Amino acid sequence: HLNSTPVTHCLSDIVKKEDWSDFKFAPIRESTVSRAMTSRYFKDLDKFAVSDVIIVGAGSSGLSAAYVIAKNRPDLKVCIIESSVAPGGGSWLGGQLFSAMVMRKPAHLFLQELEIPYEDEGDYVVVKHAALFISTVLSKVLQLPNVKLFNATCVEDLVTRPPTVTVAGVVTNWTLVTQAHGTQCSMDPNVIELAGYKNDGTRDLSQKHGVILSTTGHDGPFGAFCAKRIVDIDQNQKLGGMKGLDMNHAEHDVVIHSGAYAGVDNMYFAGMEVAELDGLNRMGPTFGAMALSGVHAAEQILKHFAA
Amino acid sequence: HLNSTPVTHCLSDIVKKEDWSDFKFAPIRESTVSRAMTSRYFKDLDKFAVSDVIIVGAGSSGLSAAYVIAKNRPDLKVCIIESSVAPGGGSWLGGQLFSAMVMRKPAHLFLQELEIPYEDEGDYVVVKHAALFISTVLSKVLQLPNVKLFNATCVEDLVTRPPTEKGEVTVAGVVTNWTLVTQAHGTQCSMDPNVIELAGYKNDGTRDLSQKHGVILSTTGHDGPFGAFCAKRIVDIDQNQKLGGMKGLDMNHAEHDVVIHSGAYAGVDNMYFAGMEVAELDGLNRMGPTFGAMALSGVHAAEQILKHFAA
Amino acid sequence: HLNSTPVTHCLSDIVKKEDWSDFKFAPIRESTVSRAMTSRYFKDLDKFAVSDVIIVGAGSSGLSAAYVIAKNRPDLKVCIIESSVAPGGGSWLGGQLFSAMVMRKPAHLFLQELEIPYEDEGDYVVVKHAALFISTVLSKVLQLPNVKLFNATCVEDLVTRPPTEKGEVTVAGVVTNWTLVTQAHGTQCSMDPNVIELAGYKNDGTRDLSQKHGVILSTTGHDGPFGAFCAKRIVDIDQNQKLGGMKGLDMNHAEHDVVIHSGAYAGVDNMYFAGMEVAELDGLNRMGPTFGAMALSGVHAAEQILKHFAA
Amino acid sequence: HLNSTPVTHCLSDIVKKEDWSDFKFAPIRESTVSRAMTSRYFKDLDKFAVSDVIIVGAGSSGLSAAYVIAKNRPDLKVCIIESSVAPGGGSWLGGQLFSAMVMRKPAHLFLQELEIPYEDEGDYVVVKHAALFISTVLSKVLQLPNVKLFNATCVEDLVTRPPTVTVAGVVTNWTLVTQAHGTQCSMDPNVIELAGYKNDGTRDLSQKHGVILSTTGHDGPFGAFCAKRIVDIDQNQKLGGMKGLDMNHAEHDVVIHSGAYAGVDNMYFAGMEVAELDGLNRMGPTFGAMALSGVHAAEQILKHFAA
Repeated sequence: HLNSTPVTHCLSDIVKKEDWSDFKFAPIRESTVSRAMTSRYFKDLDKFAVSDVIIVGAGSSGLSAAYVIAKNRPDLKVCIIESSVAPGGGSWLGGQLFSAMVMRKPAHLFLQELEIPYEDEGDYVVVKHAALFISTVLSKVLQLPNVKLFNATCVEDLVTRPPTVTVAGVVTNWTLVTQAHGTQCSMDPNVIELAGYKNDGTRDLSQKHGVILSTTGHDGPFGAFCAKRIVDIDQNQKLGGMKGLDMNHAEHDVVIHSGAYAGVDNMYFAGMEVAELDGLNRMGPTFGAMALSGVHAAEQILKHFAA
Repeated sequence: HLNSTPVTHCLSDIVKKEDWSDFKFAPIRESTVSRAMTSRYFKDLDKFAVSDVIIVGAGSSGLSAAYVIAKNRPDLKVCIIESSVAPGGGSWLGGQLFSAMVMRKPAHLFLQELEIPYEDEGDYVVVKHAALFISTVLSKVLQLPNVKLFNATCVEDLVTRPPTEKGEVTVAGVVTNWTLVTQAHGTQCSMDPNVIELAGYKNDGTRDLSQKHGVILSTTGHDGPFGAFCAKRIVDIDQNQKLGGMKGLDMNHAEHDVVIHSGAYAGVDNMYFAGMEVAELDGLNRMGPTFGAMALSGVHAAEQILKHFAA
Repeated sequence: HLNSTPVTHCLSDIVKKEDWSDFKFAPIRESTVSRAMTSRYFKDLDKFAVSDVIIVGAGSSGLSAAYVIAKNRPDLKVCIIESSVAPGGGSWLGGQLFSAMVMRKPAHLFLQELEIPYEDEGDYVVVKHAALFISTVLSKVLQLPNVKLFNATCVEDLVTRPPTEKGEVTVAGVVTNWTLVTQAHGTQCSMDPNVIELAGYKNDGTRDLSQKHGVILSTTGHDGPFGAFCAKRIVDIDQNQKLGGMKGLDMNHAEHDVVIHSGAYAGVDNMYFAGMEVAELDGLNRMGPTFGAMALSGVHAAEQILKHFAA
Repeated sequence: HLNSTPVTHCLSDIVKKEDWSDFKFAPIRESTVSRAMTSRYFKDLDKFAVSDVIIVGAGSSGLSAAYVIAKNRPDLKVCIIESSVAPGGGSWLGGQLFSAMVMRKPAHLFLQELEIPYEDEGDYVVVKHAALFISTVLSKVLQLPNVKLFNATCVEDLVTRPPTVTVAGVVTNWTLVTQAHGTQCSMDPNVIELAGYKNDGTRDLSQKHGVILSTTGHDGPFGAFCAKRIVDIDQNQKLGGMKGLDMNHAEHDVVIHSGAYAGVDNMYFAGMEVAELDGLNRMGPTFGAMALSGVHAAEQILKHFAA
């Protein structure tokens, strides 16, 4: 008998009729709803048109890095650009459409920080659904005051300045526009700029320069975007190409190699995009390196802004 | 001067080299990882092959109902089947790809329960990103001990028993497959489905009156590749029942009617509906980019389901 | 000897080097450009969230009506919603990809008003390219102070209120999205729509009798990915109203009947139609590659709308 | 009360019944309409089968150049070939499906010439809809006596003569034919020839040679067509490839580099096609360089024909 406790919910003391006939919403006008949404979105577009940190790709590595950066420095404008409608990338499932998420120690310390429960198996731990990890990190990241998630939005190119570096921003559009198609062309893009420039477009050496962190995963549909674009622009930079699966070497190397990119200033990488760029092994259905590679890139970025 | 505070993270005291050269994972072999995942998934398939509550569609209405049911009764096996890889349905955005989520009072009381922050505007409140609502409910629902999310899995039919107790259609489970299989035009066919059964039957397949019968709650919305799935399937089988068909947009009438009409379906026993699927079934107005009725319609269906299991 | 005249252009007196090496733009930063565009677009979305006239479809009939309405009443908020990136509909060509545009008299009087040149052939006149007609009307309409063109945006439903004043369907606005979203099979769903409201309602959503009610004019043609949109949606909601269905081609009867039948729709209040959508709704003949009825049907609808707003 | 002025339109004094029952068209026969259209189209195909200026692509740069050329020299046969049904290219919208069109000074002088209204913001001006710019230029260009717009028509190749140059015309088809597909093949093309040749196909050195201006935008679906084709034919000519976004450098360089192409005689370029050919930066949602690069190419072409 547990079936004898009371049925309780948020309206239990206000809705008294069995048929809910005494339920009512406060009244509304359709234009009030429209203006409430549009006003807030334009405020976001105005505020983040110059950003301190631009993160490309809201998968496990990008969101892990966003958490660490924003928690440490709540004053910094952190702009997260995600091409899909749903954020989270490949972290809604384990392998072969199965659920469980394996993370090798010491990645369990990140789970403890986020208060995510797990089963301890000795050298590794298991979160009972990959979806529990990614939804928890999302809930926490999005609550922060200067974080913005621009979902359904795709990076199409980089904003640059002349040689020796730099990146100076990203070129953006609705994903469905970029993926179009048969429709009348053109449909021009928008731009988001990094902190550090004057109104005449030149560098202000007195101001701390913004950074880009690319975490778009390995090569594919929208995959390894910033790695390929840097390699395309620069003749002496070549794409390593992701190698075969080897869990010991892949997870180690992805964590170690994450962070600042050597050939371009103010440019950072984490997650499987690093494996494409640097020619590292893949790891398949294990997730500790994705979280911890985000942690490593976040440390390097935070040190840049500390001065 | 926030820039003077320490750079700290979960590995700050164990990783001491600037270049992270002293970082190390514990060792592993590939088969250990495979077996860790497969063993747990087939334990889920075994355990939930008979379920107490089957929820079809993990959108705002379905997940809101899952929260209320599971929190109230942690003993019941609650099986959530979602066709997409990412759960959440239409709740990752507001309208026209914009972000803010408007909820009319008294839906703010549900946000207070979930500890979701909002801006109070008088007769309504605003959550700063729709994604904050849906990820918060997901995080809380999935932590519960007898809840399972079968994502990338679709419902393609109902399991039934013969007419009346009372009504034409009598529900006893759902017919399932990987979503990509159901959508697979047109490789070698067939690829047969699997089945998940409701509580209440003997090993010979007949009703066991000493057990409380399980229930289905369908929350598949009004549209998409599927959408209004269980509404259309009941209407198809039962020749004396037709789809009302969703009408034009009218927020005052839509939100009221969707909340009130949610719950038990008359004509089929042990069958419940919430969210925009109710508007398709009962011929109600739509509401567009406002979300209070989705959450509160899930709450109403959950109340009726919880009362079924109380006695 | 035209080849002896001077080569002159807008920069002839300021750019003096043969190689243009002394040419210079004023300096700029990328965020200045972004903010200049976004600030203006959200001002449009705020201002037109309540509109006096909503015109659905920017083809020859819709733009002709827009011209007459806005020129007569420059105070009214006229909101033009067009699904394609380029406005103009079927008026960029004549028939079979050929160019010339034939207009039967007295449609030449509309061309005279717009100062569009033509060849007089007696009972009809010819504009040398259909593209000259449509680009001229566009240039003039868009200059007007309270006209807004929302291109790349589609209407996917009607905003309604409950039956009779009098008739089954009562219009109060339109439901909108980016065209590419509405057509998006089959990414994560939902992606919710937005709404644009007609003048005449209080903040509690009820009719305000002290204000003139806004109107919708649908001019979406007979075909295409959408097409005859509002005709089909009214017919779908109202079970006692059916589509006439467009008949065979007959120029004498089609052009006459389309002009006369344009204007207020009986059965729905504050709802108007023009162009080939009228032929679908009322079961009229088609006319093919002749354009006088498209322009003049817009003029007739505009007269009826202007009379509504006069008192 | 503005609602008290009269309701007036072009038929107000001729249509007297409230129900429009006294409205009538002059009568017609279906074959009269058909013959009116076909006769005029064949006259165009006959007249422009030899042309003085062939402009490929009716976007902002191509139409701006057409305006300047035709206004200065109304005697020259200017043949505009556009693959889409609607001309205008990417100039129906600003960026990210938004409307406003930003043009940096001194591009405002071109707007003044065309009588297009704008908001002055100091170093730049704003046209309230990109659609107002492009429809105004279209209306004015099309009224000119020796200009022809062949829309729904695609350039598939160049007509050439043997090495040292030249281009001698273009190879054309309906766009839907070129894009086909599964249908029976072949469907052969047509040709449009440049002024300057004799009836035996050889150069007439006494006559002024026609020119091609290619303005097909940057690489894509139908993008950068003539740039790629020249590079394909010539082994020692390579495609620069468009670089990252940088508004200061892109707009300057696109204007300066527009005009005559160095490796081929009687060949000219403007707009974003120049950025692909010469490896220049892109500029995104700003439009001054498109108009003014058209102006520069027009100056060079007009000087060729002045003799």
